[PDB]
Amino acid sequence: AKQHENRLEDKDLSDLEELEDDEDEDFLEAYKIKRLNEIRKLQERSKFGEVFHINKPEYNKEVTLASQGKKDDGGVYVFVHLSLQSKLQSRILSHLFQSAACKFREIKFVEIPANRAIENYPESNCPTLIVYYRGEVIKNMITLLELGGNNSKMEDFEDFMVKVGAVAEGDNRLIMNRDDEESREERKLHY
Amino acid sequence: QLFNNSRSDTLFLGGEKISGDDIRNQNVLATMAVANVVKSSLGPVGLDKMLVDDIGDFTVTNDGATILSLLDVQHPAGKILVELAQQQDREIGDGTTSVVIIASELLKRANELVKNKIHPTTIITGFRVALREAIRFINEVLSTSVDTLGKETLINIAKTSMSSKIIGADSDFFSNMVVDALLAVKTQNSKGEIKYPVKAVNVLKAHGKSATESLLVPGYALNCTVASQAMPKRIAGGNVKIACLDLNLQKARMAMGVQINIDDPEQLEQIRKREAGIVLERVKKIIDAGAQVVLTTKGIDDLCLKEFVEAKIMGVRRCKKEDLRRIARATGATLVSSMSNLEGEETFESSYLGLCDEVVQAKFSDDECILIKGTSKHSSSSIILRGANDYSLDEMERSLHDSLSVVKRTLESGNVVPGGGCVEAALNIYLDNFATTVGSREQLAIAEFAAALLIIPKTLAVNAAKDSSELVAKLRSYHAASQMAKPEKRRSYRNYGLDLIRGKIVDEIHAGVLEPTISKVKSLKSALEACVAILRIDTMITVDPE
Amino acid sequence: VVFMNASQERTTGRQAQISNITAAKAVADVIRTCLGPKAMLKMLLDPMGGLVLTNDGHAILREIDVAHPAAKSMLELSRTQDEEVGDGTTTVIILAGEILAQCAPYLIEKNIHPVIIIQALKKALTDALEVIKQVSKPVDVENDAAMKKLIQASIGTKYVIHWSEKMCELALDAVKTVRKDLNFEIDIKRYVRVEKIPGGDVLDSRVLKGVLLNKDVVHPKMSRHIENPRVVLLDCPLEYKKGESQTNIEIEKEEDWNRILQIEEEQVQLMCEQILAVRPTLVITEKGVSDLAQHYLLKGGCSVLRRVKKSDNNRIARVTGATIVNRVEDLKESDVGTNCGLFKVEMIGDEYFSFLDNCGLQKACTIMLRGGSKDILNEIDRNLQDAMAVARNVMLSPSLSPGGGATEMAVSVKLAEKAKQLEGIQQWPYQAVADAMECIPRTLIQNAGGDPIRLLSQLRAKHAQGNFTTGIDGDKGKIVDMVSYGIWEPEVIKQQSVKTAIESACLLLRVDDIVSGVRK
Amino acid sequence: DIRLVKKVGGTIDDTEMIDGVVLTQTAIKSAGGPTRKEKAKIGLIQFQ
Ligand SMILES: Nc1ncnc2c1ncn2[C@@H]1O[C@H](COP(=O)(O)OP(=O)(O)O)[C@@H](O)[C@H]1O
Ligand SMILES: Nc1ncnc2c1ncn2[C@@H]1O[C@H](COP(=O)(O)OP(=O)(O)O)[C@@H](O)[C@H]1O
Ligand SMILES: [Mg+2]
Ligand SMILES: [Mg+2]
Repeated sequence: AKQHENRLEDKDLSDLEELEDDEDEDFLEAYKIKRLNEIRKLQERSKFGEVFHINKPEYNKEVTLASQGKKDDGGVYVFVHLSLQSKLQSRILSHLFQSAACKFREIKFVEIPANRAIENYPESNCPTLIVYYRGEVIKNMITLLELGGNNSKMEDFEDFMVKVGAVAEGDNRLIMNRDDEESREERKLHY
Repeated sequence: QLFNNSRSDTLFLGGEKISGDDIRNQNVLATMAVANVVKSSLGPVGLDKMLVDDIGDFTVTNDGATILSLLDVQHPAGKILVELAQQQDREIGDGTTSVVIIASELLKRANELVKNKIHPTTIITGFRVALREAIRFINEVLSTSVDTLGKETLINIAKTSMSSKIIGADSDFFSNMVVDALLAVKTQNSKGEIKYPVKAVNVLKAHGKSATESLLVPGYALNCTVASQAMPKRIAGGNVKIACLDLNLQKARMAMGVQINIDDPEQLEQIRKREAGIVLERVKKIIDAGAQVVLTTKGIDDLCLKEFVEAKIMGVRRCKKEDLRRIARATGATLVSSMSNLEGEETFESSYLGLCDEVVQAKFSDDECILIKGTSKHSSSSIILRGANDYSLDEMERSLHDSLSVVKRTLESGNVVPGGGCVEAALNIYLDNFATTVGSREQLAIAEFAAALLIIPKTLAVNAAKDSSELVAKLRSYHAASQMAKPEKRRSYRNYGLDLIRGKIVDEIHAGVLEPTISKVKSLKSALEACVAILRIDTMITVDPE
Repeated sequence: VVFMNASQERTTGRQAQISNITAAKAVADVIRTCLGPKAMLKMLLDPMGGLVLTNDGHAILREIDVAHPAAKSMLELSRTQDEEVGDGTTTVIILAGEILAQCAPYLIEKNIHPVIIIQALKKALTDALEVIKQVSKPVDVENDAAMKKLIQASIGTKYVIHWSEKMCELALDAVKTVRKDLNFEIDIKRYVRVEKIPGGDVLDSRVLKGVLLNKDVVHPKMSRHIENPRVVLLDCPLEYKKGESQTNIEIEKEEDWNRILQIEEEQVQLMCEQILAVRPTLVITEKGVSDLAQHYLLKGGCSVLRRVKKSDNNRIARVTGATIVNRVEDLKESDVGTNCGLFKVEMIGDEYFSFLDNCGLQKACTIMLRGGSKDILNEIDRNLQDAMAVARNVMLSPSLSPGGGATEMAVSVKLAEKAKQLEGIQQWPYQAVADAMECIPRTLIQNAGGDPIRLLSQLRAKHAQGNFTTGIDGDKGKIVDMVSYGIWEPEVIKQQSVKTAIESACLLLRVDDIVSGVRK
Repeated sequence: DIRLVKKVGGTIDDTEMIDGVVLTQTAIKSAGGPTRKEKAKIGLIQFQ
């Protein structure tokens, strides 16, 4: 049953063209128009793409209004970062935000100093990662010992975005699914 | 053993509590339970075993190094023997089956001394004085490495390591192979100290004719496939240049920082061209150098393959880091991580290229291997093992890998001793007279230490399915006269052991079996240090997981 | 306090060997009737659902998952025999089973050690290769009439013996095409292509020296019949290649966006103009082709075919002599293929097929097999792999031996006499090797429907007179010499059989304990 | 000032006081140019 679904489900618009000579045109082009429409929706939703270094008055808008988006429940995920330059984990998490911002343009990446965020919040507690969605806090994450701590990598951060429902599991942009071209080249030769 | 003890009676521990001689008995049965699988694998008469992973996959193994590593034991007293088998494989590389049997019997034979109200501190002291007395006796009984006009030694050393294997019958053919291999891959370091890097030779898992017709390669054999099929497979002629690169040769982006942002769209195509051109400028100068064969750690894109196919260059992708150092070391090249120099300019010099006589790609049963032979600067070697399947060759791979470690030690240290339980039986006669001299309670510790050493020649006869006491009694009779030899050679009744294929006591020097003395030294200390670790434990405290 | 998560219990002693030897006998019983010309066929139900109708030993064993680990050493022998030669796979399994079956009542009865048996098999294997060298002889390799009957030997067991006159010419022309001069025969099966076309008739076939593609031209104006085609292989896509650097162009003026799409047309225009610098007539590319690039190639008549596999491009290169070049700037007249002809696209309703034909000694071809079902196409395709597999060894070495149980009987008659001289303890297992070679002649006789007790009894007296070429016919069961009929095989098949059978017995005889539960 | 470096291997009898400062980490061996140094000047880099 899955062998028929893998022709369309496991191929993007660039990979669907492989089956142009083999499979029927009406079977293939019917799905390419569907996948082409999905690509256009992501382009319209790409309202972001760099870290929004904000300040508090604005928090009451950027962090929360955005989380409502269109309010068609067009919700928008907003990853906040209570930065603290003295901590080593904070500078690591700041690099992950800019790296993920260039890839996931639909998700908003927010950064602010932790001293300016909350009155007398413990310095030890931050680096603090908050995830808003439709005005509600989906995840109040604590320091990155859960995500490896000092040895945190880009692969661990992208895996966390899939757990909170920010990115699909089978997304082609994730490093887990984005296999290298040399990897797929060896598979075709050994097939 | 009988029943479970009371669980924390007025002690208030979350886990289990046990004490007394019950846990001391459980450690003996624990060391004997893991040692029974090692018993049948000892000596040439031992048989192999197979471990199933509950997924269909299985592997045949004789040595207890990887068997105990695969057997996941939860009792921590058995883990020390598991790590002892892995420890002995790293340093010596041979005798992993013997330390488990020796360490288990030293604890088993010492279990009788526990209930005699002999303290373990006195028992290990009697074992340790027996140890250093045994090491000096081993240092006295060792023999020189000449023995005749010719060498006549290294062929016999391989038979001891090659025994108890599937290819023990073919050891006569493989004995010349291993000695010719390690004499080719020698090196120089520390101003005159010769070294022999183990695993430097390439052990290929080939299928075909037989283990008897395994051809020894006079050079290194690289196990990798060709990139394109339209390339030349065979390259003849002398002075074939070898290029060893590691930099990234496929098309890759600019660094993280660089973001190409363009305002005048006219140069948008030009920046695309130079990114495609800057990677081909590196390939242009290699063709100017004239490297017939080039090897790369990373991939090779199709933009580079067209230049190698046109200029008849052998480009091979998907090399590994540890291999290319041996290619550059053998062929005379140097490892090139990037093309640059102290000056600001970028170029490639001909001195970085190696030299070899012939390079031929061969295929045998879906195994493409590039045969590089005739290295001018330094020789190299590789062994193409052939058998039934991959899992049978894993035993042959471990058989060859252990053979290199044994032949490594006899060249690093020329002192050797005969096999067949000779030194194990000789120490008993030496320690019995020494046990009476010391007098007090350590006599039983030294005596039972000597009785535990006899288990090595006894296990050879038990696994042979023959009468063991007659061979042990005859071996005891000859060694008993060795201490009372009455020197004036006529110092006979020494250097004898068991001959299992015929069931007689003959001279091991003429039979052609030897072993280096350093293996006996490290095995005895590592076996006794493991025995010290188990004897000194009194009570266990197992905490359940939260 | 189990002490072992992986089989704390053990099955040791002789009972483990009964399970081992009995399992080695069971794998031979399911393919005992798969030998000789009157052999039957088998069917396998894989879990994926793709059925296959097989009689070769290698296809039977590889598609059967076995839970017994000791048996799996026997399953892999046909895999080893397949990749080495590709013929004689069934004889290795039954011979290894008879060696293990004959060597069974010696540890139970005589209590002889296994390592003594290991020495006995090596001396028997040394004498087995000696007498096979004496029984073998050379023949002329260049005689095409002689090569037909040798290919017909392995074909006689399979279904296509009825078309043996066509199959010999089908395989002999193919193996000679890929053959070249330089182990003196370095040609490989990977260069030989075999395309399976359902439908047609197996009698109508021919060896076309080319590469059969399974797709249509991309544009309808292109002519499907070219007299003097010119092949040019390419790896770059005719589409616009997207840069892996990710660039953002910010457009603030107005003519920049129009100039970008004009530069896109100008790049494809300049790229197609460089293709026409050497004025080709047939272009091949392994990647996509944009519709913009199709129009500019109409003026030159450059027929393009897209999404061609990487292995097919190499096979196109060896036939036409074209060089695979990625970039379009490095096209020269030498890069353009030559000495090609008869480019024609035959219309078939299933799929479009395009032929090629010739007028750097490496060559290739494509055998177009016609049949009645996809499953029997795999049968005839595997017979082609067996048809060329028997032909390689006669070309590699000129040595050649008889078959049909005669060469195995010659080992037993010599080996029994050697045991008679052997004199000792190793002579008991040395006699088992001489008795182990009797299963093959016996198997052939049993399948044929004869009485093996009296047919083999007179065969012992016949070989005692001093002849070796006397075998057993598979149809009626005579003791006639094989010189009249012409049953001959290479020497490499029988050498690999006795070697793999002895080496497999040494692996399995030295097992005494069985354990599981590791979960690596 | 008295650092106890734990290295798995060998025996306890081989334990002895090293005259200089023993380093626990191994070399990189990415290039592998030098093998053995004599009369070397040691520097401590804190930047990257
Ligand atoms: N041919 C032989 N004759 C007598 N004893 C032997 C022979 N070969 C090996 N041994 C004995 O077997 C013991 C261990 O053999 P070893 O090669 O370490 O087995 P493994 O390879 O399984 O570890 C040695 O102490 C040696 O005395
Ligand atoms: N008509 C026949 N008469 C006598 N012997 C035959 C006949 N057909 C086949 N044989 C024998 O049976 C054997 C079958 O070989 P083949 O089918 O190619 O592989 P396998 O031996 O593995 O089945 C041949 O070696 C041949 O000697
Ligand atoms: Mg050994
Ligand atoms: Mg066959």
